[PDB]
Amino acid sequence: SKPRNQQQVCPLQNVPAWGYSLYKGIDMSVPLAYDPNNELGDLKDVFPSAVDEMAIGYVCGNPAVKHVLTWKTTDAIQKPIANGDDWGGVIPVGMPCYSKSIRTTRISATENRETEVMDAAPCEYVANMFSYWRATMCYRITVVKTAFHTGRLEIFFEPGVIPVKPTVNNIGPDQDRLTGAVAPSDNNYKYILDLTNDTEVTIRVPFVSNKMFLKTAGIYGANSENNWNFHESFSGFLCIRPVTKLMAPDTVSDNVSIVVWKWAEDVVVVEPKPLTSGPTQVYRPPPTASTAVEVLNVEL
Amino acid sequence: SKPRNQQQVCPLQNVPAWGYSLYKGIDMSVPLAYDPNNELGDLKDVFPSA
Amino acid sequence: SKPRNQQQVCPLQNVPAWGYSLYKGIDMSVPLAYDPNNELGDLKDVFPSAVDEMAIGYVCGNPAVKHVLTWKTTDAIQKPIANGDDWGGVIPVGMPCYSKSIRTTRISATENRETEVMDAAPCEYVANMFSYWRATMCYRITVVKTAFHTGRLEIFFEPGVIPVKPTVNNIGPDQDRLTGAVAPSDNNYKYILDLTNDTEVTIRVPFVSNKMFLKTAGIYGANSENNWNFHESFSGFLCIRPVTKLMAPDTVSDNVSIVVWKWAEDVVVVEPKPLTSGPTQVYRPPPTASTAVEVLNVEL
Amino acid sequence: INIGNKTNENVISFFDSTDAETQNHNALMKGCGEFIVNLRTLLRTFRTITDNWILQANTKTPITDLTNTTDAQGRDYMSYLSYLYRFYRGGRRYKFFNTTPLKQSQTCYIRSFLIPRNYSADEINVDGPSHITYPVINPVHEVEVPFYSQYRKIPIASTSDKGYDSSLMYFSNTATTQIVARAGNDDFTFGWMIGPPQLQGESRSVAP
Amino acid sequence: SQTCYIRSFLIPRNYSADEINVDGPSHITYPVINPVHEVEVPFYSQYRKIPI
Amino acid sequence: SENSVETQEITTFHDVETPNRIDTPMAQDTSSARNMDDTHSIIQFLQRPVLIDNIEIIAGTTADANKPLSRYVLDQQNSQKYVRSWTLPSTVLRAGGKAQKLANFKYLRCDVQVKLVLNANPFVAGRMYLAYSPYDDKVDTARSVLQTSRAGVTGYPGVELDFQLDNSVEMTIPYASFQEAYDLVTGTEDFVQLYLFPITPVLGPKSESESSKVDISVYMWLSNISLVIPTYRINP
Repeated sequence: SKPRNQQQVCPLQNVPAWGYSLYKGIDMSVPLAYDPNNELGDLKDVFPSAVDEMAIGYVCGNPAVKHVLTWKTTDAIQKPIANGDDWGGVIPVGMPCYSKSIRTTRISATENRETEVMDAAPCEYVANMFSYWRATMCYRITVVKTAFHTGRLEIFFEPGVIPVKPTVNNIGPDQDRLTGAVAPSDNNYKYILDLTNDTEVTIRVPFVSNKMFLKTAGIYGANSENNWNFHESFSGFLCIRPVTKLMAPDTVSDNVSIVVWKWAEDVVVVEPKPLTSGPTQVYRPPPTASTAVEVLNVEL
Repeated sequence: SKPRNQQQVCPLQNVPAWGYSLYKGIDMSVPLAYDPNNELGDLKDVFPSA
Repeated sequence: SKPRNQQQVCPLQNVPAWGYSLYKGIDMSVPLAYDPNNELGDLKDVFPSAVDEMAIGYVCGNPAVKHVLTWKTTDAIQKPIANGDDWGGVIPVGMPCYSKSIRTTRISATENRETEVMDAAPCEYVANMFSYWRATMCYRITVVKTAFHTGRLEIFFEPGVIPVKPTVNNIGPDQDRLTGAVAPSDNNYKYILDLTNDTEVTIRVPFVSNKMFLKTAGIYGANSENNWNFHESFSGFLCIRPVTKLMAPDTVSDNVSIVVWKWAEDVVVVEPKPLTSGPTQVYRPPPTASTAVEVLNVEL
Repeated sequence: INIGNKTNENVISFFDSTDAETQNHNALMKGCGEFIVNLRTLLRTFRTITDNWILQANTKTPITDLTNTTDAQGRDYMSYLSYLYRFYRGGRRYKFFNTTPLKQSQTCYIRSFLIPRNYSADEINVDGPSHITYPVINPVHEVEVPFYSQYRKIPIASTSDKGYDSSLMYFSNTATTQIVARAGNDDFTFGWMIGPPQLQGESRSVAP
Repeated sequence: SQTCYIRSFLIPRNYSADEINVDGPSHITYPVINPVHEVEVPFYSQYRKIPI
Repeated sequence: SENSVETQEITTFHDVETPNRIDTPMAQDTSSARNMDDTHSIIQFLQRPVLIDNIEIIAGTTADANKPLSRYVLDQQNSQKYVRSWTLPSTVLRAGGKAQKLANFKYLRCDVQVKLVLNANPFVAGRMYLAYSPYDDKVDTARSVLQTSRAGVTGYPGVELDFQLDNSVEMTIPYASFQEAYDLVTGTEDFVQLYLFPITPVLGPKSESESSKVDISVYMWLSNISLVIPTYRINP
């Protein structure tokens, strides 16, 4: 009635929390509850939407304004809008960030701290988490005009290397190379919108550049020194330059506005780690300009 | 998708080589080979008797 | 509702990484990924071949030139080509290496370093990994002749011990024993090719020598001292010696070329460790002859 | 008989007792048991690439500080078949065997992370998919790097591009000397065959 | 004051210490956590049987 | 009246109405240039063989063109000696006026053909080997063709190049890069890098004033091409 043991010797390895960084597999976390079958309900009557609000098809499908342009009669034709934006007329196609503003405080009489502050579209904000991306971009360019402004406006794609200006702390585009008659727009994919009665256009740009995935570095640490990752992150740029000059009477104003929206469809990503040389630090606005921000460091 | 653990606590005794002096039972000796299914042939054509 | 434990006491042995040197069995390596079911695709559209490029039936089925012979009118008949090759006319049948070149540098005024450098056919290069071999060899002997060179050329097998010359650092074959009228070719398996219009021949030599597997030592450490492993590694030699002398007019040149190709079909091997007294060190060519090569040693 | 040349290819054979493929099964069934066919199967066995790797205490060390050295030698099966091929795809499983004279006045532990290839120490972050072991209770670090690449395949020792697939970062706390062994993962395979380079023999170094 | 460990390898029969390499099918145990070294040598021979 | 969106090759417009377009009364056919040749597409145009190189060998030989393949390569100074080096596809694209016909494109997916027309007298023998090695001047030093032994050189893919048996070879060098679809603007392509090695030295009568020539020529053209993205640049 008490026989001997017939089972073999079960081999062993002592690994507490084996593979904890995976979203699948039964985990040994002890619930501090009354019931082991602790089951919360479904998503009914809790969040007042019925849309599944966390899929990347919906999070990155959220439109955000990137640029607000001022297109003048002073500005020439066949040349993008150079406004001190500084990107403005040259919008880089691609999901991660491309712009930055620099906050300069003081520490001592001869030392300062230059903290890079980036804007974040919701397509951009997801891509900072992941390392390599692949996404079909979208842009909805809208002219804010009166009933009387007319003209013809051209938006053309260009694949590959974006013309730049490396500076000590930022990268600006180079409108010396996109003018003329030195860079024609006769072979690129283009769209010629009409300001007579047409207003909006959505320009879907699918993903084509010689690699399976680009990088999500973008503008982080992009300067005169380290600017390889900025080139290998976009597959080129849209460019908004006017074919025909703005025709406006003296009654209406000579300035119109071009609002560039942005999102990304069909988004797929690769690794759940940031490719940047720093953790995902969310910028908290200081109360007074004399105060600085705590910096996350890389020791363990 | 990552539920909690439902299995009981498996009891334990640390006995390396439990019952090694028996001709039956699966033994934990590691083969120093390429294949875990290391199978020599039968006794055909090796020893010149049958 | 909370009953007592009914399972027996599971026995235990603490062996981390039990049997790691086996290509089968589930291994406990933690993936550093997002998904436990991390599945790469199949081999479609990645490598631009459709041939399975790693099977030993294909890796060792890759033809390589071993010898380039110069057969002259000066050279006699019924005697192999002794050219300072030094093997040349006596090609040992067998999969591992048989030749070596010695690199002599300087260390001090009276000490040198003699590093053995071997050539590597792809049939030879696989066999250095494994210890014991068994393979059906192949050889494709091609005469590089003009339209006017004729003659009769004999290739005959011989099973067993190859005649040798042990030296201080290398083993050369012995053409004093393969000449005559002291070593006939009337009972061996042979082929008598004709240089009139026939050019090529492929001479498949299956595996026959009194053992289930030979050794893959070959020429490593083969000298006056340690030359047992060289004898127990080949099952003999082919021998290319001419029946009838080369007949060439004064217009065409008196030198023809005999190119000996080599591969091995139906290859089977035994152990995944090198039988040699050293690790598998791949020879890296130094930039300048005064520089030496780092040597792998045997401590742990 | 005329002045000219032909090709007339002849596969003529020597000894023809039995079919070759039949005797090879009978020869391995009495001498081996194991029947080695495909070299893809030898990229699954962990051969030890080093015997000693004295890592300085508290330093996030990339394995490329050892991989650039140990892909030259071809001691294992990954770097010995790095010469018969040109491209590769698939992740590299790593195992780390502790060989340290441990000290009781510390709590020794081991981390691991990801970097893309050929980056240096400080130019990468640390929050990523991790793994942790404690060498007092578990001397083996059982880690597999996946295949997270921009390109479908990778050539060996590429150009000035960098950070195009992922590899390992190895962080400890104490000066742990170890053994490192490796092989490719379940879907690691080479391709695009070329011919093989040379080999190196014995270096006894006689005086004259 | 030491970390004791045990290796194991293969040699063919009756060779001496230094005349063989070390990269082969291995096994490793740690006698602080596992006093038993559980090793099986296979039968990798040239001949079908061996006399004593 | 509202919907005027027309489509050219790669170009779209956006007007208020269809701008009252007039055209030909009847499109009658005219002069017969269509009846003299069919139109050659741009994928048809990058399949024309070009005369690249014209290699002459005399045996001889004082020069490097008949140094035979070394049995061993012991050091990088005494590297493997060859005839010519074609660094594909940067040779085949520049020659034959092809690069001035694939301007204003971006990405290319080609397969380079290589043919050797050969024409030598019957009184001369010898044999060569036409090996290609991808990334041959990008990989580490020991892995190139120029550093391995004679058995390692010949083990690379290629074809025999005997005189009296082969007056023409057909080798298909595949699309052998890791990058999808070769870049053209700011191009540093040089993926597969071809070679030509003599195995045996070229043999002829040792008395001179006889002129034992060889006279190899090389033809290359692309195949299975796909040329996709339009741009405004190009490298000169």
